[PDB]
Amino acid sequence: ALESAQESHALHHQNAAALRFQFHITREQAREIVKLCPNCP
Amino acid sequence: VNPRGLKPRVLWQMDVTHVSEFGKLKYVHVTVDTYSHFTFATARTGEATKDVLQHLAQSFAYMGIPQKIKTDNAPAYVSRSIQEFLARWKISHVTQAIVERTHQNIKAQLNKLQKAGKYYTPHHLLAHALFVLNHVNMDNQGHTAAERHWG
Amino acid sequence: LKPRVLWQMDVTHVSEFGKLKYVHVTVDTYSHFTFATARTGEATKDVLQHLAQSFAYMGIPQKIKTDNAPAYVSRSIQEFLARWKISHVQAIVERTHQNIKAQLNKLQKYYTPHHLLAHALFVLNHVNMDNQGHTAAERHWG
Amino acid sequence: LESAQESHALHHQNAAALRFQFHITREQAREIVKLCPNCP
Ligand SMILES: [Mg+2]
Ligand SMILES: [Mg+2]
Ligand SMILES: [Zn+2]
Ligand SMILES: [Zn+2]
Repeated sequence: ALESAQESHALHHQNAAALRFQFHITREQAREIVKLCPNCP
Repeated sequence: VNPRGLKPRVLWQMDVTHVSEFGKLKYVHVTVDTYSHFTFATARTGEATKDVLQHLAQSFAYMGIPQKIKTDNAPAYVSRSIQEFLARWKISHVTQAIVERTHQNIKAQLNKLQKAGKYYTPHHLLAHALFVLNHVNMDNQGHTAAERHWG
Repeated sequence: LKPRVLWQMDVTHVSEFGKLKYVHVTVDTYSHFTFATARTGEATKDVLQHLAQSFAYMGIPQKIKTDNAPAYVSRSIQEFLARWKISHVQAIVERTHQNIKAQLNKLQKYYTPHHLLAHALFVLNHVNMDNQGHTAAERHWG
Repeated sequence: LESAQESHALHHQNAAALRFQFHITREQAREIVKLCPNCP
């Protein structure tokens, strides 16, 4: 699930709430993707 | 905050913002529902009366009909064509931070989307940005702006 | 069986628009929620932009059904839908053409074909209702 | 019915929209569409 969440944010750069519910991942997991994303400060 | 709508399609806000990266289409008209934060936007060649009328028609197909719309005191908005247009449509007009934040939210999403890939026109870029803000991004309880606008 | 599962997409011709006679039409097969744009052609560039506008207007579907037009089967469309995680595969969209052209005729003054089409789409989606009193927008998000 | 008639003159919506939105009879709303010259 997290594998598809990561590459989906790379396409749309949605917020952590969208990554958390759509792909069923932890809050700290979804928040980490946004920080780790270079296009999302 | 500003006086917002108690339920969707009651009170809208509309204002133009400038995206200089669009060149000739830098006049980005923005319309946002004050209740659901459902946002519609178009990039046009100007902010004249002809541009506002077409953006208003596009807003209605995208979001429905509101009871009231709040704009600033721009010449185009206070023109007679706009006043008499909203009169036929039975839409009231009144004379701002909600739509200003929408400007920030739109410009923020636009910047993020370049680094993913190249687009064809500002219309292409803007369509993608609007899709994310309205149909992807969600609140703490997991609802999109579209679901709040039609729920 | 529920909204945003299966869409249909095909271009139709409205000669009253002149240069913008290539009207791209996208319709949800469940809710009949309809989106349309008038473009200068039916090329791959036109389809890609119409697809982006469709997504902002209607959301993401699971599958989209088109005819065998060159643009739709092109590699740009195939690889675009691939990143979007959308699968790709006719009477429903043909009826939509009729419904769009019918509303366009009734509405005749507007500024551009974009103006006319926006009004037509507003009526079909947000005004016209079924026997139990629901619009296509309410069925698409209900 | 007065606001339903002139609303159809603007949008030319179907009779079902006129019936529920403005609260008029079916035969009233159907008559407006026939009476409308742009709706054959
Ligand atoms: Mg302004
Ligand atoms: Mg075809
Ligand atoms: Zn990002
Ligand atoms: Zn009529």
